[PDB]
Amino acid sequence: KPISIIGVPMDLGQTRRGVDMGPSAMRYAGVIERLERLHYDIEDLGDIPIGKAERLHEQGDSRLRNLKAVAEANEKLAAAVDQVVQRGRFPLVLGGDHSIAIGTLAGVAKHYERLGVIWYDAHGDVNTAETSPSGNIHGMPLAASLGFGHPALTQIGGYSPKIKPEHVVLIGVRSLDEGEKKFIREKGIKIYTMHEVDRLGMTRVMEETIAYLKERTDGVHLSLDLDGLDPSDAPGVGTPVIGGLTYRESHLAMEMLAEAQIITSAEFVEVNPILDERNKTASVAVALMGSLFGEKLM
Amino acid sequence: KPISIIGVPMDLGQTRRGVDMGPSAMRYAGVIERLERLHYDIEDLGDIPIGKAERLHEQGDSRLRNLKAVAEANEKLAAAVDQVVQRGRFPLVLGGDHSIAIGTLAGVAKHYERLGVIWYDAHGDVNTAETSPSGNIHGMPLAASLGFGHPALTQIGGYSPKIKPEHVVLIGVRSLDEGEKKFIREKGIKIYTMHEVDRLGMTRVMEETIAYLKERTDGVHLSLDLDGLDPSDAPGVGTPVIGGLTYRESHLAMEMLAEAQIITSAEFVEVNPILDERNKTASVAVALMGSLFGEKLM
Amino acid sequence: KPISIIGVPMDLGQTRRGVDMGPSAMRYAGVIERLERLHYDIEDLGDIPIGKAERLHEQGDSRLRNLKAVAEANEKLAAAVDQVVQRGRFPLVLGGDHSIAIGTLAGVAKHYERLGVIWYDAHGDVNTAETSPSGNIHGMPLAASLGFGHPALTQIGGYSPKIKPEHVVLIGVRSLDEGEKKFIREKGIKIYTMHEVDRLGMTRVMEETIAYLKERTDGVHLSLDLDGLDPSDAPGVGTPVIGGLTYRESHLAMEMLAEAQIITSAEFVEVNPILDERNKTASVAVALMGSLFGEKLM
Ligand SMILES: NCCC[C@H](N)C(=O)O
Ligand SMILES: NCCC[C@H](N)C(=O)O
Ligand SMILES: NCCC[C@H](N)C(=O)O
Ligand SMILES: [Mn+2]
Ligand SMILES: [Mn+2]
Ligand SMILES: [Mn+2]
Ligand SMILES: [Mn+2]
Ligand SMILES: [Mn+2]
Ligand SMILES: [Mn+2]
Repeated sequence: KPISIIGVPMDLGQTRRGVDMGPSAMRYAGVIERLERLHYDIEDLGDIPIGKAERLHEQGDSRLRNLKAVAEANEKLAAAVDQVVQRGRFPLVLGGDHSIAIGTLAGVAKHYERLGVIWYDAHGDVNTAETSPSGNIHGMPLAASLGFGHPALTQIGGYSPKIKPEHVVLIGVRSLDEGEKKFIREKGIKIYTMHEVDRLGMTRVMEETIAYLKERTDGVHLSLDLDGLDPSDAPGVGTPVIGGLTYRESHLAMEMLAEAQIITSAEFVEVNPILDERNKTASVAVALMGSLFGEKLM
Repeated sequence: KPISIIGVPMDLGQTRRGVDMGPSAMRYAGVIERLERLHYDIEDLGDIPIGKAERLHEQGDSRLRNLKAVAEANEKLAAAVDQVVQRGRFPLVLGGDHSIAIGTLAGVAKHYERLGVIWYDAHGDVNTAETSPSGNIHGMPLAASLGFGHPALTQIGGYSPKIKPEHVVLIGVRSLDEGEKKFIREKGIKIYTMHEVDRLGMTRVMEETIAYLKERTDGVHLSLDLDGLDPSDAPGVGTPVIGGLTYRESHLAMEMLAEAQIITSAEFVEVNPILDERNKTASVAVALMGSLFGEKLM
Repeated sequence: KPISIIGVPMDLGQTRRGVDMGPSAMRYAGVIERLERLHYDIEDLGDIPIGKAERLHEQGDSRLRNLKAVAEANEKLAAAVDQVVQRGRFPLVLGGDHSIAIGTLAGVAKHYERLGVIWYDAHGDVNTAETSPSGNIHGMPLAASLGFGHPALTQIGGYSPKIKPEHVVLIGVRSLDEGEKKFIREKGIKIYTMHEVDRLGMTRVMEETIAYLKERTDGVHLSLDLDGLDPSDAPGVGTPVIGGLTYRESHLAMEMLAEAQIITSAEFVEVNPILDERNKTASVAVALMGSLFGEKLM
């Protein structure tokens, strides 16, 4: 299936500037060339125009920083993504902080009876204005897409929820706020924290993950946050957490998903060139994209 | 069985100068002392005299750079190695780029009904003048040993092929040229790329490898290319490839081979002091040799 | 009946290179011109694409050299010949070593209830992998067509055998392997060695041959190997044998066949320009073809 790249230069979902440079950092890391080599009909639809956020002061919720700019950008993203899917193409969204997942899922989900989600991340991203300790919207996209949160975020695309909790699998988690641990526990979301990764091994985690979703979804969206990898492998992220997944574990995961042929959409987020070591993180993202799309060693 | 060390100061198999210093770097990294401690009768036969290759433009060799010099040095190596085996000693060859495998296997194979080969490397080294993208002979030793390539290389020692495809096991591969992928596929060579190492685990890979060769060979030659380890573990190599085997995985491999008692000859190649970090790579090689030769933690 | 020429530039059936130049040597010798003069609707379908054999050391059995390439080439030939017959034309096949008879007979035989065969040769070509003293497939086409040999050769065309031993007549034989003498003896194949040609005379041998086949077949294929003539008359052959048939004996034979009107298909093989004296052998072939197709002195 032909691919369509959409860049979302977003940084309003959090506070470290530079994550808005992720789309071009990955383009510069050679994402087009990489995918063209795999004989893909790759197309670059450019970037979603993001508006500058109103200053905190006259702005409404500190528990929902930059809500309007974030909500509007995601509206545009949802539309762009919706059209790509309608055109029969695979939407590959490049971020940008994780709050863009709200728009990506808003444009994809409407097209599936039961869309599953693989949330590759160090965080759960299931906070609300009530549970969020930062007010950073990049820490709320999964909950908002599950129908939990401010209507400005939950109603993107004119419908909700975008997905069901039983159709979500979290991988590489190692930093959850108390409210989030409770949310995960109660909504019954499937999750493999680093303990399970260390205990079971990435192979078993991926096998179980793929089998689980394949048995109850009709499309799977890969929401890959680069901070899911160890800061040593992916240094250029705004909210890094030590003791993460390795470069190899990430490739195996992508390779196993490629093989499974279950990934119907994807987004690579949180790449921040301004916090990286010579574009290393964008590079990792591009390599991981290659594996996801079927690149093989043999 | 007594060991005989033969240094092969070869760099004509590729383009990065310095890999000819590999033999002395490893000697300086303490190869003799290491092996003597395991109570071996270790002997150092010095180095094979390598002649400088004539100008590429003057002698015909571009898809086969330095063919004359590489072919003759390997002739000498073949003889030296043949004699060591005849004397009832184990030939431990220190390189030198990987093209020296052509001479080592040329002197060992004639002594075995079915010699097996474990090719520990990031590459397959199964290119021919036709498939080679570089013209570097260090990327052709395995194919040449299997009887595929220029006669100047396939006929070293007055016979061919030195080994059969079904008796070869590649491990750690993560960079194969298209022609090579096809070669491996068609010749039916057993291979464990990094995907299999990540998926199955080094223990499994080594168990399967040892059992496979043990069931159908009468001797096994270990051709260990230091670039099979990750560049962070083995930085001093001319053609590094990221996402490689770890220091520990390599020690386990060597430890399990020692245990199986199947390795009848070996060569440690691609050590280049001029691209290393304080002889780190020669050091890893020496350590790995200690394990191979039975060194144990307990 | 219109004629259709099909060149089969094959030399994989034996070891002397050059016999693949036979088709063009005969064309240059003027085969088209010769036949057009007899007012035939002659058509050249070009040549069958022949692949390059795989390395001898990687081949399955040394008693069946180049089996794959020889088997595949014969598959294409059988198809080409089959179609010619279907179009109501006479297939005239130009070789190429004698292994091509396997393809020719595979395309013709299916169209007859009882196809007879006249094998004009110094050899019997009835060897198998077991009885072959050379491993050369050009020494096995008759046996394989009789259904005896490797399935790769006996099953060309999807059926077997192509002919019955009682419908075969050998002429000019003077070099048979022991296994072959036994085969001919036991399968009860009719044969006129040079002893019979010297004792009875070519006229009697032909009279007897034509009457024998005419009484029990519905079509006769002429498999004329140029080495059936004496090396003085036909020097350009890879496996010459002295004391063969003369130029005149061969013309008489062709003249008596034309008269008999029994030949429904034919092939002229083993012409090798690289072992000839100024295209002398291709020239004899062409002349012989002229007589076969009715050319007369008066
Ligand atoms: N996307 C990262 C979210 C970080 C943190 N758990 C928060 O809610 O602020
Ligand atoms: N020994 C390294 C070889 C690398 C590459 N396949 C080449 O043939 O150039
Ligand atoms: N077509 C020539 C055959 C020669 C010999 N009888 C052989 O089997 O090699
Ligand atoms: Mn996230
Ligand atoms: Mn994260
Ligand atoms: Mn190598
Ligand atoms: Mn290598
Ligand atoms: Mn013959
Ligand atoms: Mn003959």
